[PDB]
Amino acid sequence: FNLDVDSPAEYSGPEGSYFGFAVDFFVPSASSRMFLLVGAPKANTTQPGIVEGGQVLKCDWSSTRRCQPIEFDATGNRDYAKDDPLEFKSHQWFGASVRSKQDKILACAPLYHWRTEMKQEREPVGTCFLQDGTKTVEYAPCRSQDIDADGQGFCQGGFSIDFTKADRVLLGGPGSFYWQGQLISDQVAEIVSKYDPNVYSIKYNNQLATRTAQAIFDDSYLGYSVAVGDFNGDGIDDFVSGVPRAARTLGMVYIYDGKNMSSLYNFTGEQMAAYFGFSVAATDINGDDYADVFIGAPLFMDRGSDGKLQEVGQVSVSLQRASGDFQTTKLNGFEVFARFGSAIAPLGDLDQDGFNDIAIAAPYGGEDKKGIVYIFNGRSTGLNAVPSQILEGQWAARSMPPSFGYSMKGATDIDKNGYPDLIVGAFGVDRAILYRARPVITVNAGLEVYPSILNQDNKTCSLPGTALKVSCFNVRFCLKADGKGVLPRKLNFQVELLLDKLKQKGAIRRALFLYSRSPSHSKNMTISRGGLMQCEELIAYLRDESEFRDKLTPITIFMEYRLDYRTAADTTGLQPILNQFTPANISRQAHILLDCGEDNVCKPKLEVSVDSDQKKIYIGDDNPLTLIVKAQNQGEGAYEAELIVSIPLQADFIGVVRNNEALARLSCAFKTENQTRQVVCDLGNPMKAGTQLLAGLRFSVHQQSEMDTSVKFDLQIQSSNLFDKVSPVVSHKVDLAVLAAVEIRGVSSPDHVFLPIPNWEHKENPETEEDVGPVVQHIYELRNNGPSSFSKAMLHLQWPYKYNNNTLLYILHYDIDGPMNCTSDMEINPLRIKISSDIHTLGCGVAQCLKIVCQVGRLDRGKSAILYVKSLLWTETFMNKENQNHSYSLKSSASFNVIEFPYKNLPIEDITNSTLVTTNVTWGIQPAP
Amino acid sequence: GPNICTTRGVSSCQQCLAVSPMCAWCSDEALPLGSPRCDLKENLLKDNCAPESIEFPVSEARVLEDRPLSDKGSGDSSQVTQVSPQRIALRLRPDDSKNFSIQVRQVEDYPVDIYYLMDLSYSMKDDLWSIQNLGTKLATQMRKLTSNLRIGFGAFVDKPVSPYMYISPPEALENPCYDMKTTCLPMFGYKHVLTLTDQVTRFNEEVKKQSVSRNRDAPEGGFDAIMQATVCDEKIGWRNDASHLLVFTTDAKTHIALDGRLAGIVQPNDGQCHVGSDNHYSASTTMDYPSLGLMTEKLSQKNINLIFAVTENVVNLYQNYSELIPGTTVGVLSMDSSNVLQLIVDAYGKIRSKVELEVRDLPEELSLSFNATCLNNEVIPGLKSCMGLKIGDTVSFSIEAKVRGCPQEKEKSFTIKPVGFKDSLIVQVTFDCDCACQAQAEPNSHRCNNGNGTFECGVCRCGPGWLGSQCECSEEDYRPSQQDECSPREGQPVCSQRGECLCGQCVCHSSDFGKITGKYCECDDFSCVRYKGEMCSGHGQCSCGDCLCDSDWTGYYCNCTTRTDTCMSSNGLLCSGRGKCECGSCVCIQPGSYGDTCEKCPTCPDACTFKKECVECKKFDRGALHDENTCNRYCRDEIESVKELKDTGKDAVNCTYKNEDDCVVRFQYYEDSSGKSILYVVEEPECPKGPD
Ligand SMILES: *[C@@H]1O[C@H](CO)[C@@H](O[C@@H]2O[C@H](CO)[C@@H](O[C@@H]3O[C@H](CO[C@H]4O[C@H](CO)[C@@H](O)[C@H](O[C@H]5O[C@H](CO)[C@@H](O)[C@H](O)[C@@H]5O)[C@@H]4O)[C@@H](O)[C@H](O[C@H]4O[C@H](CO)[C@@H](O)[C@H](O)[C@@H]4O[C@H]4O[C@H](CO)[C@@H](O)[C@H](O)[C@@H]4O)[C@@H]3O)[C@H](O)[C@H]2NC(C)=O)[C@H](O)[C@H]1NC(C)=O
Ligand SMILES: *[C@@H]1O[C@H](CO)[C@@H](O[C@@H]2O[C@H](CO)[C@@H](O[C@@H]3O[C@H](CO[C@H]4O[C@H](CO)[C@@H](O)[C@H](O)[C@@H]4O)[C@@H](O)[C@H](O[C@H]4O[C@H](CO)[C@@H](O)[C@H](O)[C@@H]4O)[C@@H]3O)[C@H](O)[C@H]2NC(C)=O)[C@H](O)[C@H]1NC(C)=O
Ligand SMILES: *[C@@H]1O[C@H](CO)[C@@H](O[C@@H]2O[C@H](CO)[C@@H](O[C@@H]3O[C@H](CO)[C@@H](O)[C@H](O)[C@@H]3O)[C@H](O)[C@H]2NC(C)=O)[C@H](O)[C@H]1NC(C)=O
Ligand SMILES: *[C@@H]1O[C@H](CO)[C@@H](O[C@@H]2O[C@H](CO)[C@@H](O)[C@H](O)[C@H]2NC(C)=O)[C@H](O)[C@H]1NC(C)=O
Ligand SMILES: *[C@@H]1O[C@H](CO)[C@@H](O[C@@H]2O[C@H](CO)[C@@H](O)[C@H](O)[C@H]2NC(C)=O)[C@H](O)[C@H]1NC(C)=O
Ligand SMILES: *[C@@H]1O[C@H](CO)[C@@H](O[C@@H]2O[C@H](CO)[C@@H](O)[C@H](O)[C@H]2NC(C)=O)[C@H](O)[C@H]1NC(C)=O
Ligand SMILES: *[C@@H]1O[C@H](CO)[C@@H](O[C@@H]2O[C@H](CO)[C@@H](O)[C@H](O)[C@H]2NC(C)=O)[C@H](O)[C@H]1NC(C)=O
Ligand SMILES: *[C@@H]1O[C@H](CO)[C@@H](O[C@@H]2O[C@H](CO)[C@@H](O)[C@H](O)[C@H]2NC(C)=O)[C@H](O)[C@H]1NC(C)=O
Ligand SMILES: *[C@@H]1O[C@H](CO)[C@@H](O[C@@H]2O[C@H](CO)[C@@H](O)[C@H](O)[C@H]2NC(C)=O)[C@H](O)[C@H]1NC(C)=O
Ligand SMILES: *[C@@H]1O[C@H](CO)[C@@H](O[C@@H]2O[C@H](CO)[C@@H](O)[C@H](O)[C@H]2NC(C)=O)[C@H](O)[C@H]1NC(C)=O
Ligand SMILES: *[C@@H]1O[C@H](CO)[C@@H](O)[C@H](O)[C@H]1NC(C)=O
Ligand SMILES: *[C@@H]1O[C@H](CO)[C@@H](O)[C@H](O)[C@H]1NC(C)=O
Ligand SMILES: [Ca+2]
Ligand SMILES: [Ca+2]
Ligand SMILES: [Ca+2]
Ligand SMILES: [Ca+2]
Ligand SMILES: [Ca+2]
Ligand SMILES: [Ca+2]
Ligand SMILES: [Ca+2]
Ligand code: NA
Repeated sequence: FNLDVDSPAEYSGPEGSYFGFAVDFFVPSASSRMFLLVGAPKANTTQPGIVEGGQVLKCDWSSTRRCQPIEFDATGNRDYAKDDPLEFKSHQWFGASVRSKQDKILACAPLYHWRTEMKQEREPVGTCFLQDGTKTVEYAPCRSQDIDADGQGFCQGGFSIDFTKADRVLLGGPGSFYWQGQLISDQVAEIVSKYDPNVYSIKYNNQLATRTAQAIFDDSYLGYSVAVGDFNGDGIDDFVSGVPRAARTLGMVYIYDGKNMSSLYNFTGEQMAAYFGFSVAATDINGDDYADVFIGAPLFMDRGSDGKLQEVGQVSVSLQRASGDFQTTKLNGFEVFARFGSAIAPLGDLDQDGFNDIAIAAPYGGEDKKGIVYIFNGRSTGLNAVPSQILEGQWAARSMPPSFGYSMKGATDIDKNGYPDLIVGAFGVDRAILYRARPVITVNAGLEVYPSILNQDNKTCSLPGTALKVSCFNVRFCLKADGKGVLPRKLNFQVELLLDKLKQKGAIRRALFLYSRSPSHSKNMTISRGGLMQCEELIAYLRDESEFRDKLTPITIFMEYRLDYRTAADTTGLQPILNQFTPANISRQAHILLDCGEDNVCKPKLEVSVDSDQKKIYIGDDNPLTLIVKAQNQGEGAYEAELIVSIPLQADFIGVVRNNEALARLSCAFKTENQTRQVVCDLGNPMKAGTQLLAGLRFSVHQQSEMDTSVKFDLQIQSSNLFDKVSPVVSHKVDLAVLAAVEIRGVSSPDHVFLPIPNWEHKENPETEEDVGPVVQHIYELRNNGPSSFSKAMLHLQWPYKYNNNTLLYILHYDIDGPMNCTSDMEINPLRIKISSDIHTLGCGVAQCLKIVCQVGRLDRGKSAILYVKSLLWTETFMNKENQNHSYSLKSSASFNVIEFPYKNLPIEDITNSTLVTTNVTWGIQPAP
Repeated sequence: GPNICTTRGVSSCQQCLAVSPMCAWCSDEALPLGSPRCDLKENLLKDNCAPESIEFPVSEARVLEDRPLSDKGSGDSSQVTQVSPQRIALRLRPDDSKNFSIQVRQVEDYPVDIYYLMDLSYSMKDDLWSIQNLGTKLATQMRKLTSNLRIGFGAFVDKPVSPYMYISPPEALENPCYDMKTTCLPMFGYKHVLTLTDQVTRFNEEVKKQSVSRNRDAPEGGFDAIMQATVCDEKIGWRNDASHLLVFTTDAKTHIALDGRLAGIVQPNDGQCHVGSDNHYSASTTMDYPSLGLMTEKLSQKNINLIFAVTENVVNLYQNYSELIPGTTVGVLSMDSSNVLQLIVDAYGKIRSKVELEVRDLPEELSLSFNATCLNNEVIPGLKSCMGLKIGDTVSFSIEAKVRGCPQEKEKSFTIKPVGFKDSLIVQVTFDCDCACQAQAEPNSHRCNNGNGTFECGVCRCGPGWLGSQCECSEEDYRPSQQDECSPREGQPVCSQRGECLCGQCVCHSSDFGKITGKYCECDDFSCVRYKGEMCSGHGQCSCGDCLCDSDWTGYYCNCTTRTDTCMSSNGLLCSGRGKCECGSCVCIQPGSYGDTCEKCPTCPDACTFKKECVECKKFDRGALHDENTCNRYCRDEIESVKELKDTGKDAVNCTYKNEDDCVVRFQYYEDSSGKSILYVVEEPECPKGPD
């Protein structure tokens, strides 16, 4: 929120050169000066016979915004032979990526083409150039003798690059191995020490590199983007890369071990073609020394309010924990087609608040699509999803979108003011712009009035001019300020005071200052940085008894403080800024003496009670809980009376009830002040003597927090009086209860079988399902609908196995769906049958029973366990059932008994029920009628 | 009696209307000071108010153009109309609503445009051969569904640039198949070949002249071609009143937006046409592939139906892409494009089997709710689309337009249109915020008694300090004045304790939060309900203790969404066929069913007990589905009478039942045999046998 947008440094390059496509800071150790580095991928150079070779410009910051090309390579194409170039530097896009660590600068040409020395070719291996002062080596890992597309021919190495802390280069090549992609890391020392201009294919000793894999991974673009950070024990930077076409264009992000290129963690996008992995970034956003992963998907489509898909782009934020598991949330863009998430640039601590910050770009957002950059501050709880500042592009298109935001870089305090600054690139208009961070001031104001209770009959001090005396009081206001970094010694504040603020705009001015005789009074003020809480006093009197009529409405003293930051600016005009979460004003209020007894002091007798609701709070879901409170003042008047309902974490305040016309509609509000959550309700100012209130406070308590007895609310009335200012605190326990609507249901497929069975031939020694009869499926489902969960249950299935030595329903195989195991007391499928590719009731009471018993684990709300029993109709039995024609109802039954719950310290009760499932075997042919 | 009008509208005529649609104003001085000025229309009459001096605007929605629905699409006489009405003037007063209706017809014998956009990678050499006679062969089958048919042709490979293209050796440019011991055309992004013509033979001619090329990497650049075929309306030659089919044929995966960066292409697709006289996509080398969002936007505008005709190896892929571009249909193409014909026909019927309404340029403070009458007279609430339709069928939609507050704009026009249709209902919305009597207002003093206030609509309203009925008291200190009845009663506190009663009225205290209004200072601008720390769930404005929900939210808390998309199943069925979509969430009704869209129901009866009804409906003219007249709609599977049942094939479910005639009927059904669904019935049900 503290980035200056009034006077930002604006740099420019040759039109069409894509000046600004890549940006970074240059912070050499050999100099106390700092510079800007800008890539111009399409820039024309003095390289002989090379068109648009591209260049990298070093830009001064001290005064003149002058940009000078760095001389990496002045030579044109080397030759394989006469009239036969070995390389092609034209349109190589040199400058398309720029990185700098201290005195060393790395720049790359991802479209540099290479002939190879085997055959006439033009393969985009890509190359990089590493410079250090005057020495310049050429790093080009993909330019090896492993040629063609199956090799590293189309690697385009240098497409994305980064240094690690231990001076080590990470390099991405999206085209290696049929566009699978590749990561290659080398020691900077070896990149320099092993350089040899007479060898086009240098091999470095301590090289780390991902290797080719199966062809299903083709066209994934590994190394499209790269970032580095630590994601394991050792303090070694690991490798983070975006793989935007991975997983059928779902996109992925790979993380490799910085020690030996071993795979660590993967991320996967959720919407195809969203280009998840277009941009990556690593930075510790919640001040816990654990680097956090940011992933950009600029073409993500979220669901609009209408319900329709809309392309707004999305950024994934993954918080790293010491456990190894990431804690990930998601962050969506604000404009359609703006491509929010095209660039994610860490800023370090932009406002020096103790937590790092980050910038996300939407380079085609804003009106006239000039480009937007959003700033997000970090905090202990993670990243604050609400942007504290937007940065708008200032240049309109010519032939291409300005693309302001397409490249960015921060985390480098370039003016040494104590605050890191930010470079934004706009390659569409060949522009790069540097925003400086402004110093942040934390100011706390004081305001007190002596005395608080005004007595109209106490005319003490004299009124200037007249011989009259007045009932006066003191108004003392204080200002202390301090801020980190570089900022002035003294500060100019424009403080103004107002008497009876809540009673103006055509109302009567009820309290005035002694001299101005007006409710308003301004004052220039200059305080010193630190702990010098400079204060100033004023004397304000009170109009005569006859002047006004209202004497119950408190007299609100209002103070607001401005800042002459147009004066406190530095030499370059970098004006400070106030902390955004600080109130620019403050209010106190005095009250007039009224009905306070003979002692002139109001001593209330506050007391609060809560009706026994007897409501139960069933563990598992959200519970409607309405507390009824009675707040009465059986003493004198209580100024600024407030009901304080301190609530537990599991509870949220819905609102005060209003449907009841016999219940007071209090003005309540929920504040999270300090580490305590509570509800505050105004009870009157003052809550007059004898006043009694009945109010309803609706709540909803979300639970399922396992073992607990109950939840309690604490209630206490408090006032701003000096004597008996509070009431006795009252606790209200509401018992937690267990309830689990557990049901069991069944079904037969089919639920009937008609005889005779078509094409059924009786075989003495059956082998297949076809030989026995039709398939009959019984499915049993035990489901826990209820709020509460249960931990253990038993399921008992009784199966009609035989009727007088006759097999009926022959069980082949049973399956299980959910937290349960089953066990049949009889051997299932004894005859090893495999293939694939007046109605009389036969229950287990009158038939030989096959029992299947099942132990069931924990079923939470909405979960279930399912038993699939696949059986065959033993046709033989029904054909020669002594006689043929008869109607049978094959009945199976399943019961369940819930035996345990996880909520051990709470009243429970075992749950039991059962259902039955029939398969009716009848004769569709009736030989009567 | 005491109402909302007499407690909020008393301030002024404009705010009187703003209070409620049922409020009315009085512009007659004859009414003595003491009676309300803003009240019900009847109550003002009852208080003897001059009917001419009464301001009572009424919201209306009159139809401006009401052409009837066409019966044939080949109607050369009158212009084909498939939507009625066509234009409605809507006029609303503050916070008022007005419902209306629209009829959409899938007109019989509608004209058809078919642009054949073809992958010409080397793998498609055999396909290019099988479609040599596709034209005439296609013209016959289409004749069964339409008389007026135009077709065209277009081809694509990929961007003629590294790394997608061979650029070395020099012989590779002229012939990408130099090493493959043959010849193929050089690389080309997209070339338009045949403009949409009714001369079907021209297709066959042009196709035989074509030849394939060869790309280096697997993904191609079809998306470029899809975009260009969509927005180059003149080149391709899309007809206004014709169904537009864009047949996309490929056998490989595809490049997507941002892929172009490797090629050095970083200019985002502009969605504009770039196919010129040479009939080649000129921007191919300089502009990136189009994003799915962009393709959707342009397909929707130009009313184009994208048909993904892809081969088995890439079906699941393009299937998933299709779900990101709604309205797009995917078909499975053979390796030689032999079955491209039936694919197109099957796709067409699928396309015209549904009607979904879309809204364009809907004003900010205006909300629309929909009801859908798709089948018979069954009214489906909260739905704006119908499925399972046959050509010739007509659906209906009931719509309600409600405004929040009253936006003081000039004139706004928006569109309610069925997706892919040319015809539409254009709604001209006008807002009646202020009264007409305010036009003849009086600036200050003069007529407003001896004071220096202001006077309009037969009433006065002074300035700072002056709170008198007609400019009486000054900046207070004007004695007790009236004291007044500044409360619903008298034993009750004054001005709801949020102000003092000065000069026969209330003067509400200020508040840092927001605004305190109302006759008795009883209106609260920030006491509305909360759902999760936010007021009105952060989806509604607080108006005197009431939440006024945003364009897509409902409920007293403003936390219930009007969305249905999160209730749609894989069947394209709302909560399957088992529940209803309440607040973007399926509430399951079908016994023992569950899941986010009621997809799961393991204890539901076997599929036999459902298909049976179709057999009783289609093949016996009886059963529940017959009685409710839902046979044709619900039973769409082919039901073929057969002699005997087979054991060969796969997925043969044997279903039997006893009908009203006490005969045992047996039937089996196929599922995804090829995306289809057959159902065979033994033609000789097992009946009783007489003597015997
Ligand atoms: C983040 O996501 C990424 C992307 O999804 C994951 O990366 C993938 O991880 C998997 C799992 O390790 C990798 O699969 C492995 O691939 C190995 C590659 O070997 C290749 O070259 C050799 C020749 O040197 C070839 O033999 C292989 O190809 C052959 O087989 C394939 C089919 O698999 C055929 O298509 C080919 O024609 C060849 O015939 C490869 O090209 C591979 O060696 C490895 O195989 C082992 O593991 C599998 C089971 O996964 C076994 O079936 C197999 O037999 C091997 O394991 C046995 O044998 C070894 C000895 O060889 C014993 O030591 C073992 O005990 C065991 O008996 C496996 O298939 C994949 O390559 C990789 N992809 C990429 C791009 O990185 C990350 O894992 C993931 N990270 C996290 C944290 O989730
Ligand atoms: C770096 O330096 C180079 C020059 O060395 C500049 O490149 C020149 O850019 C201009 C345009 O900006 C080019 O002029 C145009 O040439 C086109 C034909 O040549 C192109 O295509 C052929 C195809 O074989 C190639 O051989 C050749 O290299 C080129 O790629 C013409 O089509 C143009 O004429 C018409 O079009 C334009 C635009 O529509 C109209 O305004 C004209 O009136 C006319 O109708 C035009 O003449 C020039 O050819 C380029 N030279 C080279 C060698 O490529 C870069 O601009 C410069 N870059 C920077 C950032 O400084
Ligand atoms: C929008 O917000 C409101 C307010 O929180 C939600 O209302 C709550 O809805 C739940 C639904 O489960 C209600 O719980 C029900 O309680 C009844 C007893 O009254 C019980 O029989 C049901 O089984 C269920 O548990 C709850 O009453 C209600 N809360 C209150 C007091 O308003 C609403 O659900 C939200 N809408 C959505 C879908 O976001
Ligand atoms: C590559 O190096 C990593 C560590 O940098 C190795 O990871 C180790 O894996 C073993 C199990 O085999 C763990 O017990 C150790 O904790 C890991 N080491 C460290 C330092 O954390 C990994 O084994 C190496 N790769 C291969 C293929 O061996
Ligand atoms: C009468 O009013 C006077 C004037 O306000 C009071 O005198 C001041 O009391 C405050 C208490 O904080 C002191 O700090 C000031 O120094 C006093 N002012 C003067 C001029 O002495 C006084 O307390 C009141 N007396 C009673 C008994 O009501
Ligand atoms: C506080 O001091 C400032 C100057 O710092 C005074 O500002 C004056 O105001 C006028 C109108 O803006 C300027 O044109 C003058 O130049 C200022 N005077 C001076 C001395 O520079 C301001 O009057 C002071 N404020 C109060 C309320 O005392
Ligand atoms: C006194 O401080 C309060 C709280 O900081 C101010 O309230 C904010 O005022 C700004 C500007 O008017 C509004 O945009 C915000 O919505 C208010 N914030 C909150 C929390 O409501 C108030 O403006 C200040 N009063 C004066 C006169 O400066
Ligand atoms: C179903 O049976 C399995 C196998 O006995 C149980 O899973 C085992 O749980 C024990 C707990 O003592 C573990 O030690 C084993 O490691 C588990 N087995 C395997 C293969 O890992 C499971 O508890 C049973 N489920 C229920 C609900 O009874
Ligand atoms: C297409 O999308 C579907 C989802 O609609 C994918 O189906 C699932 O994919 C996930 C992730 O790979 C797998 O874990 C599941 O096993 C798949 N389920 C099903 C129903 O098969 C599918 O993989 C996608 N196919 C392609 C080619 O993109
Ligand atoms: C869609 O159907 C529903 C249900 O009949 C309608 O809901 C009613 O709408 C009227 C106002 O037109 C309300 O007064 C009723 O309270 C509503 N009933 C219920 C149960 O919601 C809805 O109006 C219909 N939509 C349209 C545009 O007619
Ligand atoms: C509008 O809808 C209402 C029900 O809300 C219905 O009774 C009425 O007939 C409809 N009016 C018109 C003209 O569509
Ligand atoms: C208002 O009008 C009166 C004449 O009726 C005039 O005397 C007076 O000056 C005006 N008010 C002010 C503030 O000038
Ligand atoms: Ca590490
Ligand atoms: Ca962290
Ligand atoms: Ca910070
Ligand atoms: Ca700085
Ligand atoms: Ca007292
Ligand atoms: Ca192909
Ligand atoms: Ca083929
Ligand atoms: Na607990």
